[PDB]
Amino acid sequence: MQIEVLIRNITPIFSAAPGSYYVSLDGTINPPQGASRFPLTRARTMTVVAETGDGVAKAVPLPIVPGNTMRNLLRRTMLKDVIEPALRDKSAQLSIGAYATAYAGNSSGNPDGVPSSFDEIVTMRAHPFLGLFGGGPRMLQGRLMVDSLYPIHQFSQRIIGSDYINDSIKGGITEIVWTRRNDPILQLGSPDDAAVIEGGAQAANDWITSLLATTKAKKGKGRGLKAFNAHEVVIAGVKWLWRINVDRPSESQIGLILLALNKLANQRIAGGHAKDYGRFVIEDVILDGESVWTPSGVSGQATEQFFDAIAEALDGMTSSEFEQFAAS
Amino acid sequence: MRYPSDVVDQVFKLPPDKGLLTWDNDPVACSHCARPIEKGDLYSPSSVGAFFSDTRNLASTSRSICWRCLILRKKQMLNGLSYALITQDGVFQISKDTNKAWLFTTPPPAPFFVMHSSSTMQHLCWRTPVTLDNRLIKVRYGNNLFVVRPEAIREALEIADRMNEGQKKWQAPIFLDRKAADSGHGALTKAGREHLSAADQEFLLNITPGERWALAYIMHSKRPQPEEPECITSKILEKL
Amino acid sequence: MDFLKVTINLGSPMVEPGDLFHLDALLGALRVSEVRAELGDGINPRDHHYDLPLEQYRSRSGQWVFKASAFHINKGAASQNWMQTSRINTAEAARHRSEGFLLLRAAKPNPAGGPFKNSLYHYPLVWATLTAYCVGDQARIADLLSQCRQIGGRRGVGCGRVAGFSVEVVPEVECTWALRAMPDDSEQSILCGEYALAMSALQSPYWDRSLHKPALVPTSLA
DNA sequence: ACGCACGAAGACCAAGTCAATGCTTAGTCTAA
Ligand SMILES: [Zn+2]
Repeated sequence: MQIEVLIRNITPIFSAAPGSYYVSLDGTINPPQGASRFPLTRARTMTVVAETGDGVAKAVPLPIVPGNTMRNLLRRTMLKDVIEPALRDKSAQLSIGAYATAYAGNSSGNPDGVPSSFDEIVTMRAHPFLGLFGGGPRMLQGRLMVDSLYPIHQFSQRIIGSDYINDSIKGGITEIVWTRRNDPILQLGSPDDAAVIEGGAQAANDWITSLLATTKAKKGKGRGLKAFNAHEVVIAGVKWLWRINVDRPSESQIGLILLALNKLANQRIAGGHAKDYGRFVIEDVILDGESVWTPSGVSGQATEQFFDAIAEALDGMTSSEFEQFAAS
Repeated sequence: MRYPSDVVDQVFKLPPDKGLLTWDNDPVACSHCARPIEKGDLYSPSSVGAFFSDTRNLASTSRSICWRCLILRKKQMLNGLSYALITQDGVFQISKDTNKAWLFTTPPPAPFFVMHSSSTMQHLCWRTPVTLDNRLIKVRYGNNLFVVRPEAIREALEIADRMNEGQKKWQAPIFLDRKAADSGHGALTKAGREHLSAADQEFLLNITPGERWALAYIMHSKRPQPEEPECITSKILEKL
Repeated sequence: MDFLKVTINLGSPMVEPGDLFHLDALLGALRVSEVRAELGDGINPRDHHYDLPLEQYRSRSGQWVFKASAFHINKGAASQNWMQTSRINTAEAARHRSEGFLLLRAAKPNPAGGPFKNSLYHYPLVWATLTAYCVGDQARIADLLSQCRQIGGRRGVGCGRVAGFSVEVVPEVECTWALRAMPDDSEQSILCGEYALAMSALQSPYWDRSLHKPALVPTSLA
């Protein structure tokens, strides 16, 4: 079962790329030693081959959101929006092993390695939630195969396809946002400001003297609060395509996926919680080539069976199933 | 040797611990080293605990650990074998870069196990496949199992030397990381991309991850001189 | 019964295989997928992964392998080291612990190890055209590869999508099926190039360490 | 009353890198 979700991000999407990369004030990535350098946290870029500038094949980087991040976002959305309220309604309680399995598929609950009988595999892989995301001490094969969030760009034509050519962006989609942290003590201006500080003026004087001495020592050869740097993000408004496939899905699993897609807009993508990065709105959801996204979320006469099945599953779901899956 | 657990009774010669159960069912493989646990052997049910984060590398779901793995799971064994090379003669330390260069350029002929940890101390005793032939060395680095070919390492070193032969400022042709964590690990540098022939670039792009990891410790501006690693089995036995 | 060349084209980068990626293993996985869709998930996978349209080579000692060479890896771009992590949201777990959803008495999470361990791992991603040589039925192999969508590994996160495939009959002189894990006592005349002795499994599954045997592994393919 | 919490501890060598994409020039008449 193929799920095609068209995602447009209202706010920039920031997936931090590993590594210590530098940038200058003018915007030159990795400036030479001559000019000043400031730390930069670039976006997650994947090397892809594309026909750039009428070339036969060019390995150009493409800013994407990692597929594992999308998988974890879907899992967290399910847990925090349908699974956890359903278990709370029954006053269910989970041990550490079951909870770790449910939230990250971590086998710490029973790292011995437990055999699974064929009947047990049949029963558990049919679970509405744990079947999609395999793991735990048993560590099955999940039925969910979610792709990365490839932007609809010129370089992603051979990964996305030509079905959504109308929304492609020709130029670059990355922008550098500069951050700064200021020492609050240096911004005091009157004894009224320093009234709340227990040391009053003396504490601020000692703080400023220590800062000056540390700065002088560092210039001659403990880190203060003051810091200036930038992080690279993907510009807002770019459309993204998310491809989700479920292998041999039951009605309950598809219903759960649809519920998560309904509640997915409330969550964020990748990082940037402080700056409200990653906010997005679902534009279209496609089920096996059939559009299902109504303005009131995923609905229609062709998905009532999935919603009914998942509602029935939520009605009878208990923590004992999670414990059995986690071998706790 | 044949199995990772074989290092105990062959180079450490440690007798089995007391109070171990005896198998009396149809033989099943060890949960760590995949060694068969036949009738009449000594084992113990798995009690790894909640801090065991290597369930993905377990050989089988037998939940049984042979006495050799029970020895190899001791803290003194895990700490001592963090940067070890276990051959027939003894256990050698490959922590230094010169030792790694010697291992990946002049490997010992006998079967050996190569150890290396990516953190303070990790379970590596029971996850390393044996190296039957020195021309195909299997190295376990943290959670990564690497394949290193000494001929590929030698060819890459020759390529780097020929590319840096003329220029006075030595510069690596390929980006490498000791931790194998950088996003540019294994990618050609600017010097390699715009100063190497097509054959050299194709060879450098078509190397195994283990070869990149090894070159990250061998290939440098001043190539370390290979030297024989010291015998370490005495220290591990004394600390046990 | 016929000599074949299998070509696979990628629409997404795949995980570069650490060891040999064998055509017979992929065909067995696809056959197991077919019998799963036809019977369900209660089947024994070991009972259907040898029903492949490939004829077998048997050595003197009875050790047998499929005549299906390991996939050749030709890279259209430099390998990219892909980074992935794993973490349980500590604030979310703390909230659940407060509300009784989680039964944890421990005061603090331990990012170094345990239930709340943060882990960092890497695997390489490559753009490649997968070419391998085998002896079997063209129609059945093409039918099996028709249902294959992803190649290599890390398929849960969508690595190695198949843009297309092609199966062609080629002369025997091009390249043999021998570029695989052959048994220890295989005849020298049928081996293409140098073969180093190592430990690997001869029949799929190839990750089962209990099935591992001393085998001749091609040096120019590992 | 076995299970879980919680600090101390023990391996300990250690480099070179950090761009990946630029590209031109006027005929159609065949529905209101
Ligand atoms: Zn064992």
